[PDB]
Amino acid sequence: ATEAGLLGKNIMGTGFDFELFVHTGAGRYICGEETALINSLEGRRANPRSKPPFPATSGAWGKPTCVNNVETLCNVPAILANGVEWYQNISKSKDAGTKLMGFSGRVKNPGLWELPFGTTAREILEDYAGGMRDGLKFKAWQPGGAGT
Amino acid sequence: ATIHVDGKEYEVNGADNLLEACLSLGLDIPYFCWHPALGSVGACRQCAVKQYQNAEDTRGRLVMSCMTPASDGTFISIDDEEAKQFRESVVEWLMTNHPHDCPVCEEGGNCHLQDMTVMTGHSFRRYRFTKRTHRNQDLGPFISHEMNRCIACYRCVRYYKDYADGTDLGVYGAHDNVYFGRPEDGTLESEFSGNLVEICPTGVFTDKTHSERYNRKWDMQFAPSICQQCSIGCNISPGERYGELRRIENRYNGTVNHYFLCDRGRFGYGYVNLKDRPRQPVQRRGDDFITLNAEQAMQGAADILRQSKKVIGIGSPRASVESNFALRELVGEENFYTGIAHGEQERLQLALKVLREGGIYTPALREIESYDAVLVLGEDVTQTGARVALAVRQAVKGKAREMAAAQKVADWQIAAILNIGQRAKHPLFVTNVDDTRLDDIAAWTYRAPVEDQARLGFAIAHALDNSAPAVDGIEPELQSKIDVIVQALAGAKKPLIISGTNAGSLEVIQAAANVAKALKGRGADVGITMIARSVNSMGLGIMGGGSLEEALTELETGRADAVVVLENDLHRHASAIRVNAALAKAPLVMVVDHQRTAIMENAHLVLSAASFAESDGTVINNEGRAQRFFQVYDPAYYDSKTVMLESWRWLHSLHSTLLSREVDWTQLDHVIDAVVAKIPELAGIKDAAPDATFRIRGQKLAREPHRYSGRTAMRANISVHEPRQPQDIDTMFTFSMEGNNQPTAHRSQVPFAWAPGWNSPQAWNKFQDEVGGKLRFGDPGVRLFETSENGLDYFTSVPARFQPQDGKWRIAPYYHLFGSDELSQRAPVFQSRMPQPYIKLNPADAAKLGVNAGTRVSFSYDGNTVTLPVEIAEGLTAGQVGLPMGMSGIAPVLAGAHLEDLKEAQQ
Amino acid sequence: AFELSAAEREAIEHEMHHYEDPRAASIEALKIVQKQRGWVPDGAIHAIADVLGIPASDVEGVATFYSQIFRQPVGRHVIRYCDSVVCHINGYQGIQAALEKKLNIKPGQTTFDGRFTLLPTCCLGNCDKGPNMMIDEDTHAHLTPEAIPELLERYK
Ligand SMILES: Cc1cc2nc3c(=O)[nH]c(=O)nc-3n(C[C@H](O)[C@H](O)[C@H](O)COP(=O)(O)O)c2cc1C
Ligand code: SF4
Ligand code: SF4
Ligand code: SF4
Ligand code: FES
Ligand code: FES
Ligand SMILES: [Mg+2]
Ligand SMILES: [Mg+2]
Ligand SMILES: [Mg+2]
Ligand SMILES: [Mg+2]
Ligand SMILES: [Mg+2]
Ligand SMILES: [Mg+2]
Ligand SMILES: [Mg+2]
Ligand SMILES: [Mg+2]
Repeated sequence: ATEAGLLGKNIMGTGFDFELFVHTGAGRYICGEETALINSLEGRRANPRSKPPFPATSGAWGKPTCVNNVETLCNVPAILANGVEWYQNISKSKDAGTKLMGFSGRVKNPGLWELPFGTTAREILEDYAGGMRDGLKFKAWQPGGAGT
Repeated sequence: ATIHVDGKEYEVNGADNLLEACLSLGLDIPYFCWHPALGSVGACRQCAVKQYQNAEDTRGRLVMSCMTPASDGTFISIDDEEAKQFRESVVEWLMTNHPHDCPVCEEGGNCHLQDMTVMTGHSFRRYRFTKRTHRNQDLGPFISHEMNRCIACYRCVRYYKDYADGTDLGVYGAHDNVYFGRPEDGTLESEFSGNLVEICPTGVFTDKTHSERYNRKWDMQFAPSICQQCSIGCNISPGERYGELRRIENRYNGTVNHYFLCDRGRFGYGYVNLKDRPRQPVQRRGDDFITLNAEQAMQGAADILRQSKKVIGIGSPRASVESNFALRELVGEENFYTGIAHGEQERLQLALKVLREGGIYTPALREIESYDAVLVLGEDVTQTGARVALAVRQAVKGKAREMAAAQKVADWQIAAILNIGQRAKHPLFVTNVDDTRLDDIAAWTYRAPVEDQARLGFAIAHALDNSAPAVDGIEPELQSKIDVIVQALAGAKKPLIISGTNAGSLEVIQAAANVAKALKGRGADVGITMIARSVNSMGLGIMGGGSLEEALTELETGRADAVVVLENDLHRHASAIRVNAALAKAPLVMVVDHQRTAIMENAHLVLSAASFAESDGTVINNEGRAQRFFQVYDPAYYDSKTVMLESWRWLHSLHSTLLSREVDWTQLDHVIDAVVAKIPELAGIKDAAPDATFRIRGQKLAREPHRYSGRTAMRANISVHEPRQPQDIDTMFTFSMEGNNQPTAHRSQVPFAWAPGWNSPQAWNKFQDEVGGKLRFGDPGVRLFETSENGLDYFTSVPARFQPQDGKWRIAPYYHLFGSDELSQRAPVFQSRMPQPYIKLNPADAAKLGVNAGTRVSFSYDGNTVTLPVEIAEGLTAGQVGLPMGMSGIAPVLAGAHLEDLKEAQQ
Repeated sequence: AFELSAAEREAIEHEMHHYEDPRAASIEALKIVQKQRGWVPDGAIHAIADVLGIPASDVEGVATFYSQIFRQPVGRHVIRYCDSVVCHINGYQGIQAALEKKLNIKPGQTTFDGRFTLLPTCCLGNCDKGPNMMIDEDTHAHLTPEAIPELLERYK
């Protein structure tokens, strides 16, 4: 994208630089926190910060900063390209858009799929993920990662 | 500004957190990680209080007191059952990993964790599993390290790194295995690392100097005294037990050294426990020594002095306002000679003149943390007076606080204030002969001789006012720096200028005076601080005498046939050859001193004076603040044959025996009245502390904790019939517990901080009106002078450029915190810490000779031929040599002098 | 004694201008130095601290906080299996047993000769695919206690 004009000083005519970097860090789960990621990016120990002030007003290096996940940021290109209403109407749930949902564990077909954000958890387990496999019986489940 | 705590309605400052406000109101909330000087971080989670709203929310939410803004419509409840249970469980979690060693902990009855564990009402262990353990480090010869007792409150790291800028202490590990110490064994480099012994709530960092001869806090006997190792009046509270100074603790003073000391003052006290200190007045009958009584000594001294053609006295700049005066009265005003060199005094009375007659406000030690720009012109502030260096370090962080207050960030949220700053500091321009310890924070350091530093200062003062004298020949590369300093000072709303006497130059002092006058003429409320050499240096300058050179001239001439040297060693203020040649040809040499100096070996009489620990008087610090120190213990107790009376007591009784023929041991208040009657400049020392007969509801103030132990057995080996407690007719304190020491007592001289439930240093919260504020009922000090209406003129004398002379080496003063003080260096603890003697050399001038990095070198300054190793100094200007000032063998008077011949060691 | 090579010092200096503060390159400097030598020796702390401009205490705090900045001598091919909830379910225990039965060590130790360190890791973010493990930079999923020997024989 840099060689092709999509990144760099004068991005496609309009004046907007946006140099983009990658920061592959060492392995600590707490650096995933919104305001501990900022500390880790600063080169310090990944300790969270108290809010207020929010990262939006004072964030990365005392400058403003908005920390966003990967899927949230992947959601935006389609919103802009197809329209706001189309994204508003994907399905009739109060959480507009699509979501990456999946079932993990000893199911017949583990993975993740993109679903209309109003799907029942049973519709993922047995229709998509296949269900418990060959002799196993369902006992419980966590919606989302470990920590729910 | 109107909060509701448990139904009650109080009025608070709405600009500070709820922990600060509730502690200022007198309520009791446990807290480990908050410190009224290091802001608030919500780490420990131990100051939880329930917070409601609507005044009718019956189900609040737990929130940390130290992190909530304490605004107007605030409804909290410290005593809520859920809040109580959480606070208790929070200490239980800390107790899960604690080591079963209170009995062997260095701080029992002084530990904050014990206080909070008994406060949260937790006295039952449900934990069953193993505890985590840690290996210790060797942090130096000062403070110990027991990481088993760490509760991870982060106070040490926050103080040491974010406050004092340490750079060699941090936190390591994570996940309940966290660790706080050095990256590797070694001594802690920071000058202000001693404060870790009281900043840390647990017994992780505890000083070794007290750990060797240990005694629990209750057993100690305190008294309000002043640190004597520096020109600042840092208020300490030394503790005594079994007749020897055990430790020196900090004594809050919201105007001088609120919470922190040096290491030179906290650990350099070991010179009072020396076993060679004079303990009885002895006489040298030819070759033999005979111990005298008190009355015998006074009668003999008076009989010999009354037959003298003239008696002169040599007071020191480390005595007290009375001791010097008392002496002045004994010898006549005329015969009193200040025991400092002529040049040591000229630039002391000039600094005093700049402070008094120069219409510029000289800030206190805590008001230094409120100035925008700082210009440390000619002083190694970190090594001479180091608390001023910490204050400057606090002043340079002011821009982060401004950036945070412009974004509506509270002044107690220190993490956000630091994050918003991001290494943005107020301008600070240090200036010295070589590198300093304030270079990491300085915007620019000038490394040059003490003449080029004065030229720089004069150039700044001319660029600011255009009427000050021009330097006439600075070269354009330095002009571009002088220009930055000017642009940064004239733009600052509150600039500070910190010169001093240690630089060894009059031109530096008058250049700083010129800079400060130009700024004041420009409009800014400029302050000016001058660092002197020794405590009570300012008092000697205010009182004044001839000099040491004039005293020696009278001595080696047959004009003066007697001399009384008071608390002076005379070898670090003049040449040790001339001093001995003068004292040799004197038919009487009295030495009133409390140490065993070299001049008392040819002394016809050695009165055993008392140290700061067991003496009463007042010493005036660098801003002219006359503070009074009090006697800690009675030297006679435990040793009946020990006449170690105070210096002013010896001299007053000698003057009485001189005229009267009868001894008169006066009282401290009579001496203070005599001073304020004869020397109008010191009329402010009468108000420095209430005299005797000052009582608090009939009771007099106490020197010992209420539960002081071992009262009928600590003197039983000497005699089983316990003696009467010593009588203190000098001051308002009693050498016993039958006295008063309460937080709400109406006095400002606190021997120690203890409040029921708060055994540790955190008991200082109960003694101040608002925590972190001034001591309730004021702070114990009286400035002698207030800023004048009209200032001095511009000093129209610019020194010529320093051009090195061939075959002569100008001596550049290098001051060390450990070993550069006459008395601290004598402590057997500083022998490990002080550096080895050396002579710094510029590489261009070390290679000019054959000497390389470690080769010994011999040089002659006077009769003496010293031989020191050689260290290469890249920052030192060419035609100079460095020498450790004050360190034994090198008198601080060797600052600006030039040694005439330097060559290899000639082995 | 330790002294920073030219390649790794140049890489650190090139990383130092991707950020507004030089400090921010601390994790990447430690990872560079570890890539070159397999772990971060005690002198690398002070070397990196001198290159960046921050004290050795901060660099040592960063290095001992994060779990993938090794501060102790580690062999080659630092095996890191995953033992988290999704894998615990799929049976990473059999995978750990067959690993520490073949390497003849316990989690946290080198083997004998400086190859095949054994460590547990938080999660490899590849949960739907069996019990996972990383050897050095290769992620191996769908692990079976039968295929641990043949998979270890590929790393010499
Ligand atoms: C302990 C902890 C770990 C977290 N880990 C992640 C993570 O690994 N990935 C992630 O995208 N968000 C993680 N978060 C959530 C972030 O704080 C943040 O809300 C998110 O990354 C970006 O916000 P967004 O969801 O609005 O896009 C974590 C939060 C906490 C408290
Ligand atoms: S630090 Fe305090 S609570 Fe811990 S063992 Fe020492 S005295 Fe007891
Ligand atoms: S060492 Fe002391 S001050 Fe530092 S975190 Fe531990 S308990 Fe707190
Ligand atoms: S700054 Fe001076 S007076 Fe204060 S503690 Fe240090 S040496 Fe003592
Ligand atoms: S003192 Fe408030 S969280 Fe620790
Ligand atoms: S739990 Fe092992 S791959 Fe996620
Ligand atoms: Mg934001
Ligand atoms: Mg406040
Ligand atoms: Mg040990
Ligand atoms: Mg040890
Ligand atoms: Mg360590
Ligand atoms: Mg302690
Ligand atoms: Mg008198
Ligand atoms: Mg007395």
